[PDB]
Amino acid sequence: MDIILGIRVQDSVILASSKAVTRGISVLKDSDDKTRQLSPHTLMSFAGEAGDTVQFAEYIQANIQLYSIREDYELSPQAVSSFVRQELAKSIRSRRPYQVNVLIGGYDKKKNKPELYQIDYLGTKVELPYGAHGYSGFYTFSLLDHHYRPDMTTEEGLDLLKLCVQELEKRMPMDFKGVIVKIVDKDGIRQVDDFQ
Amino acid sequence: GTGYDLSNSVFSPDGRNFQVEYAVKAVENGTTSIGIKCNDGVVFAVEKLITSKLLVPQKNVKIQVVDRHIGCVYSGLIPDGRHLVNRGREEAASFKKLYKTPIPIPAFADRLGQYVQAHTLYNSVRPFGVSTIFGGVDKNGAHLYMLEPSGSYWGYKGAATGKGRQSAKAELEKLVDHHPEGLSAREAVKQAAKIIYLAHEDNKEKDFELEISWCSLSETNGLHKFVKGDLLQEAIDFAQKEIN
Amino acid sequence: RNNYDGDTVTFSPTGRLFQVEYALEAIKQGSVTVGLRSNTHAVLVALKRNADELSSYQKKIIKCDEHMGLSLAGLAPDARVLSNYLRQQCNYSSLVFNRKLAVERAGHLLCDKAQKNTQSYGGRPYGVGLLIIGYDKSGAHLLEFQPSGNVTELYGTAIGARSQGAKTYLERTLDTFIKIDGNPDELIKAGVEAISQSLRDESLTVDNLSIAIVGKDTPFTIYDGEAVAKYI
Amino acid sequence: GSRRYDSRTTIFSPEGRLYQVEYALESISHAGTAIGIMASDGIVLAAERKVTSTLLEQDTSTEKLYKLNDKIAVAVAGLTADAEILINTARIHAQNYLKTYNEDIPVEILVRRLSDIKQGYTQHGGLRPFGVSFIYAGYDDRYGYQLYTSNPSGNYTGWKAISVGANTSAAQTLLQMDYKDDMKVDDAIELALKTLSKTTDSSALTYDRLEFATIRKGANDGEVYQKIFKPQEIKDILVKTGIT
Amino acid sequence: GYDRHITIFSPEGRLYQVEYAFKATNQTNINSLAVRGKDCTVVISQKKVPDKLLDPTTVSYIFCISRTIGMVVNGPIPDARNAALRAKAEAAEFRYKYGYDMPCDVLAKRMANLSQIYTQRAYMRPLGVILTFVSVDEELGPSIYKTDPAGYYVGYKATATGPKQQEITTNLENHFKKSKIDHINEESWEKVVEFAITHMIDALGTEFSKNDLEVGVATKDKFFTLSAENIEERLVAIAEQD
Amino acid sequence: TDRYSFSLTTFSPSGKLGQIDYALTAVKQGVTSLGIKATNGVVIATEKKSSSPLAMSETLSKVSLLTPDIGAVYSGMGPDYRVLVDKSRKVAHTSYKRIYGEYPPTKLLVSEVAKIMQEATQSGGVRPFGVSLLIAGHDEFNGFSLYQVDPSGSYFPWKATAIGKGSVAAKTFLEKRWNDELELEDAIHIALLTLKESVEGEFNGDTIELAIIGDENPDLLGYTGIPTDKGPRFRKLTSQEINDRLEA
Amino acid sequence: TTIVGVKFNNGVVIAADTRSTQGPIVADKNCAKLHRISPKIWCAGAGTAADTEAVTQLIGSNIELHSLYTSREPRVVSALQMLKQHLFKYQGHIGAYLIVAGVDPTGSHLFSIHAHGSTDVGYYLSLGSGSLAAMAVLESHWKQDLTKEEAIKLASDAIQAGIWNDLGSGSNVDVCVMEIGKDAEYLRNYLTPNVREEKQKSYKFPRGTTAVLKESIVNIC
Amino acid sequence: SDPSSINGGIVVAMTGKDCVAIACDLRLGSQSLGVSNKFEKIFHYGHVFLGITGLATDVTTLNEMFRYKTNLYKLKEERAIEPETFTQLVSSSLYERRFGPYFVGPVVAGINSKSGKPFIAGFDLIGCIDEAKDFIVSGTASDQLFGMCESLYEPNLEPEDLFETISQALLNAADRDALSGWGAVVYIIKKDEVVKRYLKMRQD
Amino acid sequence: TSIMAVTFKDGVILGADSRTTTGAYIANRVTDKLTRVHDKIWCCRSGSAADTQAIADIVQYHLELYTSQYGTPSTETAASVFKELCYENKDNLTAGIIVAGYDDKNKGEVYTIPLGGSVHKLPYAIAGSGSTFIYGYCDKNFRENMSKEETVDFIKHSLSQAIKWDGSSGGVIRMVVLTAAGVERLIFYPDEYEQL
Ligand SMILES: [Mg+2]
Ligand SMILES: [Mg+2]
Ligand SMILES: [Mg+2]
Ligand SMILES: [Mg+2]
Ligand SMILES: [Mg+2]
Ligand SMILES: [Mg+2]
Ligand SMILES: [Mg+2]
Ligand SMILES: [Mg+2]
Ligand SMILES: [Mg+2]
Ligand SMILES: [Mg+2]
Ligand SMILES: [Mg+2]
Ligand SMILES: [Mg+2]
Ligand SMILES: [Mg+2]
Repeated sequence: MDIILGIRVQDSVILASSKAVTRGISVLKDSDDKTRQLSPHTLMSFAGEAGDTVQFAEYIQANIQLYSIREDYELSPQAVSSFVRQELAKSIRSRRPYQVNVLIGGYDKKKNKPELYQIDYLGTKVELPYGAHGYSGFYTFSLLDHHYRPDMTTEEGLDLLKLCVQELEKRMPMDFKGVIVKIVDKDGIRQVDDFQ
Repeated sequence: GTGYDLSNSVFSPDGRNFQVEYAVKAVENGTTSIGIKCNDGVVFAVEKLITSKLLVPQKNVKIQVVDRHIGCVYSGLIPDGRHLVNRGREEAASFKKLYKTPIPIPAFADRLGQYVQAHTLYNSVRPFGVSTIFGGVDKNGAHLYMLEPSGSYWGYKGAATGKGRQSAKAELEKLVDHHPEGLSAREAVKQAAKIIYLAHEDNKEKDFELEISWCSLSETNGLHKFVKGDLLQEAIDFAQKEIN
Repeated sequence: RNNYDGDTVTFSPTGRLFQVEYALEAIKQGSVTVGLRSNTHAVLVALKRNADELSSYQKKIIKCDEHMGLSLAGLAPDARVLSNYLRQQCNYSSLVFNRKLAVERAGHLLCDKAQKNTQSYGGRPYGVGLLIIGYDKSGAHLLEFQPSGNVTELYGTAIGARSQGAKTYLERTLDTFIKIDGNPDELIKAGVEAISQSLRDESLTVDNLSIAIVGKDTPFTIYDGEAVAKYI
Repeated sequence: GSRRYDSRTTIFSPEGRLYQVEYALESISHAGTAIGIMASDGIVLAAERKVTSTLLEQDTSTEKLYKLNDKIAVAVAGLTADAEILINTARIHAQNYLKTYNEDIPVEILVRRLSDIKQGYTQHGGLRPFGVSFIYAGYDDRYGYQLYTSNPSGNYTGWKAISVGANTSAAQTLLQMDYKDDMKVDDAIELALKTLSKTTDSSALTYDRLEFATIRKGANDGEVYQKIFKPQEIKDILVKTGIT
Repeated sequence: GYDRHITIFSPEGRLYQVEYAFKATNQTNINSLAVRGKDCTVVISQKKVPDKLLDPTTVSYIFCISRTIGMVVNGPIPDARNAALRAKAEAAEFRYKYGYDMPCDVLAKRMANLSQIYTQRAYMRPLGVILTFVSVDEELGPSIYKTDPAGYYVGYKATATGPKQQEITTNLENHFKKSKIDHINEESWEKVVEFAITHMIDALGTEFSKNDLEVGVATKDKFFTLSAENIEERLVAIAEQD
Repeated sequence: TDRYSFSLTTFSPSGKLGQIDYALTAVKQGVTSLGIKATNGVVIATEKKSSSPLAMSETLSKVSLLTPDIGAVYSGMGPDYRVLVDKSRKVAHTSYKRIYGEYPPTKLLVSEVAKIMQEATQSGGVRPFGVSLLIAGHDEFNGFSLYQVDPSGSYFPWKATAIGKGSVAAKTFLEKRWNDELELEDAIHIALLTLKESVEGEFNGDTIELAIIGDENPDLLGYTGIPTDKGPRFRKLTSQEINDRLEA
Repeated sequence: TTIVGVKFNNGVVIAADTRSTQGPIVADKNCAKLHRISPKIWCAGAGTAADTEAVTQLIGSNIELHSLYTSREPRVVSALQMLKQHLFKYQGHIGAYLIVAGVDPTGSHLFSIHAHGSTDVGYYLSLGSGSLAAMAVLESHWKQDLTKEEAIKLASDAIQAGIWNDLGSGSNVDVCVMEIGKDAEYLRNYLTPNVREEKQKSYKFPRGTTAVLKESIVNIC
Repeated sequence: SDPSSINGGIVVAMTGKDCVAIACDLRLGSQSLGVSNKFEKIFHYGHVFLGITGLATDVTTLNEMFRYKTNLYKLKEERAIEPETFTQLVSSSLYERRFGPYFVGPVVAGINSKSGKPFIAGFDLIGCIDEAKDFIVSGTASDQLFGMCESLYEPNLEPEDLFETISQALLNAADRDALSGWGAVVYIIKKDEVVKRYLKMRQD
Repeated sequence: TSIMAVTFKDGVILGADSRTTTGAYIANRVTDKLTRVHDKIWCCRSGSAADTQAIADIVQYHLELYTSQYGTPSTETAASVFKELCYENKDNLTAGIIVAGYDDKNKGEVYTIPLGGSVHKLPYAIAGSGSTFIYGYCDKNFRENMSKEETVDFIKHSLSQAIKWDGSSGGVIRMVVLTAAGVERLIFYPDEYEQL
């Protein structure tokens, strides 16, 4: 699989997501964004089988956009994640299941907390301080378990992450061509200008 | 209230279904047609009016066969009659496909019966504009039936319907009384020709072609066949001399 | 007067189906067409009707297979449905059974098709009449279809406005034309004559006359324009 | 066919009104009055039963007040049976929202769907509208206490106080005169009853002819409580308003 | 008023189409009656053959529904046959599904529920008929059950249907007031037929040849109709008591 | 071909729904039935109206068991009742027993019936039912209850009431007599009086049908061995049991 | 599982063990396998235990309804026909194997039904993993014209064969007796040969033995 | 490959005197990989408690679903559902999916508010009522639970003694299962009240 | 199983063994494989029990209905109906059926419908696993127009051999005799037929 990480610090949620897309023998691209913004303060990253990942995300996106317009209001990150889980849970008993895993990072304006949700292709959802999909957890959870504090600043979060990506570059057979990083905070969503 | 006669499944207050009654008028208004049971078969005959000399003689055949052993003939709205036979043919095929044996005539009567009665049940459909005379030879011998737009049907010794029906009915009543012992198939054919010629005299104004068929155990082998050539001629002769 | 003409599922107290009778009235208002046959050929001849002096002449003859076709008088779209339905039956007979479809059977199929619309709520009946000609395994044939469902086999006939003329002529011409065997052109000239006892205030041009013929060693084919100057 | 019997329930009059809706509203005007009043710290729902015998069982009766949800209730005016259909589909809409989003359903969202349902009966399928008007009282945390109304046309609107059913012109006027925004809930309770005293066509207003309910975030904890008053509680409140 | 044309309520709370369907039942001008023996059930029906061209053997308002159930119909034949077929189908399907022969009273109940539906739904018309079912039920003994176009049904000690129904009924009411029991006290069905014909001749004031009647008989485990000859036997027996 | 996909019950300009009104008229014309609620039971009762004395009136149940603890009776068109009983028994299984493994409580089963009735008041191509039902039952968390269901679909609970012909008279008569300390035997006594006014023919156990929702009847269970299943609370009275009481 | 059915001269009796197992584990030591289809028609199941419950509930219900419609006591042969037609429809995917016995107005009856929808009639029958032990006993002792008390003794012995010799069964013996005259008699734990001995020790803990991080009171209200 | 063994987890319930107890581990796994220690598998609907082991997506879904149905139930019966009835509900709801089922092992516990009886029950994945007064177990260490329970349990434990027992039964079983542990929670249920405790355990 | 039907002068006789096996276990040693579908039309069942019972139950239904409407059906009609079920459902049935009956027009008739649903009318027919062992014996001993007692013997001896050799056949021998006279059931026990 590709790399899908996320971490919830004190005032925001950081999503790190691999840039490579490879089709068998060649690496087709080294600059791919594995996220969609679902609403101004809600970000979804994703990974899994080709086509399915994007189709699914863009469908979730349009649904949340529809909701926002209709109610002139932005759903809580908790609600978005329950909606997404339910969609994935329908997929599994469907004729052709969506094979997609996602992380949802949001800033909840009403409670002024950041929230991270991990949901796999079966509809298994869980709220966590840090998470990952596929093998990404295997390399990085050791380090997060050790270093994570709930009161970390965004800067600390980004350091702790830098360390995680280094561990992945070192021990992981695949060249995932770096990561794109985004931050979701009370003022919305922005992308870290460079992960050098 | 009034207008009990505008809709088809409706009972008037005297208990009646006026649209079926009106369909009978469409029948009374058709040409004459008849059935005669002989004592191993049956004979059908029908007056074909000749509108014009431009009709091709021989060639507008009004008697229809069902399966191999059943003849139908009908007076009234001709396309309705044809529609009814198409149904009859599906029914006989289904019955035979499942039960192997060609459909027994009573069984087949009730098939038409139920389908016709069915068109008096609903206002979204219109009753059949024909009386149908039919029959053939089953494993219990010969049977002749007649079937009205209401889905009433019974067995007959003879039967008639259309404009000529009263002169024909009177004439058939003769035969019954003046042949209590039964009538042979070949004699029943000639009588049928006579009876059509007699019933034609309601509207001599028009010229007509005669058509006859028979299903007889000995003569056609329990299969339904049209009468033609010499035998047809011989029965038209018998009809000419019986007029003078 | 006449609550009984509101649809096709209603019989009148005399026993009539008014909606059907009103459909037959569309035919009489249509432009005239004539059909006739010998033992070797069958011929349609048709008078086409234009709207303006600026307009086309609506075609009245439609080919249905190599051995069969028809002319229409009345609601044109309706002929288009029926002729198409027929093309399919001619086709189905060829593909499945490798058999040219007999004219008698096409007759019966059209009858059964029209009859459907006259027993069911919601269906109007067809508003067109048709003359069909064909050459099949028993030689030349001509049929007249009415939207009541009645089809009748004839040596000749006509339908549409003033057709009573062409029909009376055919009744008298009968024994002349019935024997125009192995002669396509004579039989056409005898059809064109017929169709003339039917024109009021206009005569046949190159633009308004169409003709079709079929028979032994001659597939159903249609002449118009220059092709018809020959006989006008 | 059967289009003769079809009184077309979905058409416009030449003025552009929908016959059947107008007529259902007429129907509703003869139903028991119902009232909703919203305070800054709660909501009151009050309604008048259709004159009820002395033998009727008033404890288990629930003709006009219904729980949709732990946080939303309705007062009905019109056909009870029609309403219970609607109530029930709404209870389910709430559950579906709750199950999809793990969040209780916002009041408007519910009201809108239920009104969208009534609207459909008004535009397709030839059935008769639902002869019901609804007052909805609810709490959510996007707009706190809320009060809405809907009728057979599918239209809905929000209110600080409102009535449906009998004598609403009269009752609307009287609230308009006495409502103030700072209003506390026990003020609203009192106002609700004054209004029905004046409004009722029956010469007295007694406990056995009322249904009554409140929605309080009161008292200590931020949670919301729904109370449907029993006969004895309503009698007490009537003494305490010296309306008895 | 279209409340006259379809099965909806008049302002009096009435279904005129149902009323008019009852009226149609009498169109044949046939009377019928049924009675119960010790272990049989008999039905009797007039048989009229106005036309000389009809095959008489085909003219019947009595049906063998199943091995055990007989039905006689008061009303026009097309509707009779439609109801016959239906009941045949139902009785056979019941057996297949539940493993035993469909009982008279249950079949009556079912056929009545079908009628009830035509009274409630608009595109269906009621049938113009009255069905009288008879059997010897294995649980209930000889039984008679009657159904009409209202959707109504009840069991009977004995019963009669048709134009002259009233005459026949009062005649029978009287007989049982005397006899004090609900059945003909007779072992043999041949004499319960005799009773039935007799008590009918007296009520209609009219005499019968062998071609004027139809008879049906339900014994335990068979329902059958009689031929002109087994009837003739009965008419001779009656005549031996002048 | 069901063309009739439109309502046959519509609003008149005055706000009436004629067909529901007319159904109520059919009910009013029907034979009197009634029900009354005691503390340890409920009784429902009506008059058998033998159409011939040749008919066997035992074969006409006007009073029907719906579940072991719930019974019904009606005024109006009996056929409409017969098929509502079939329908109600079935819905008690499909929409309750098959799910929760216990029979529905009285009020819920009444909703279901009411609902069926409403549907015939609004759906395409049908008329409403021409009956009113009184339904009586017992369930563990609500105890004894008595409901009336009308053609409109509306229902309401009662301490006692009556429907059909003599109902205004009888409702008056029941108001005099009903108290909240009535024991079941006493309510039966009253039911019999209240019926007796409304009837001038023979009045006894053969012309009267009557059932109770009472104590559980283990003698009517059919099996023994499960101490947790006690009999049905519902029971029709015998021709005898009735006459017995026509002494008091 | 061991279940059997034995006719006697005035009726019929069925019996069953009380063990139910998931693989080699015993999930329930006292499971009741005797199911009622209607008061005088009972049923015992083997196979998938969710399928035998489901299908006895369902047919029980259709029977009750059909009984109410017909105003007749329900017949065994109806339970039989309804069961078999449903099992057949599902081609054996409903893993229900049953012995159904009862009394109706036509007399007393005993049938078995296999998952695919075949049925047997007999005077004595067994099914389940314990089937062959039980049948050995029935084949050894059954005689015609058993009295009731002999039939119970016999059916009880047959199940014991299964309990002892089969690992699929059992613990106790349940019995239902359906006699033509009477109410059906259901004897839960008619026989209980298998009581656990007192343990060598009590394992009640001293309180406070367990480590804890949090207490909350929980909201029912 | 086995859906009942991907996420892991256990639930056990037993009865005491006028009380019942019910408990679960807290581990959400994904095979070898521990994912969460805050996956409670015990839910409640009024005073009825439902433990669910098995595939976690389905645990979640079923809970969402029984919350939905017990909501509609309360709204119509105007009273909270009792355990005997809920059990039937669970059972019928699972058997609706007979040929495509939810991969779970439910357990019901509660006290009937009318009768006062302690009640517990369990089921297979297609919904056969495994009904037992003493105790019920479910999950990836159901074997080890059966063992602890059969030894430890004795009937009629007072609430504070029942707690000690069920706690021990759970912990020592989870410790012999790779795929359970990571914390644990125990509900003790009496007629009028309920106390919920988190247990200290090993984290490996 | 072993089953046969044989036409003789006065009508026709059907016989069968009475054993039902599931592998080597004899599930039922007193099976009735002679099954009535009309008064005087019966069949012999072989193949799957579920399939043949279910089919027979349907045929009986169809002929009950035939009878209600058209009177008594021909033995040929009954074979048509079996055939139609067997041919049209060949992909999920394992049923090998012999049909036999008597009427006055035709005396005894025997039709056999093997797997696949072909139908075959014959003077006699044999089937079931046990039949293979007696093709020789039967072809050698059947003659047309035997008496009843001759025919009961021909059957008794044919099936005693089929039983002797086939493990999936055994128990009692049942017969059903079909003639103008009515319907006679017969039974023969081991101590009789083993000894032949
Ligand atoms: Mg789902
Ligand atoms: Mg799966
Ligand atoms: Mg004119
Ligand atoms: Mg709706
Ligand atoms: Mg939703
Ligand atoms: Mg009993
Ligand atoms: Mg159990
Ligand atoms: Mg759901
Ligand atoms: Mg409710
Ligand atoms: Mg399924
Ligand atoms: Mg085979
Ligand atoms: Mg099949
Ligand atoms: Mg075999």
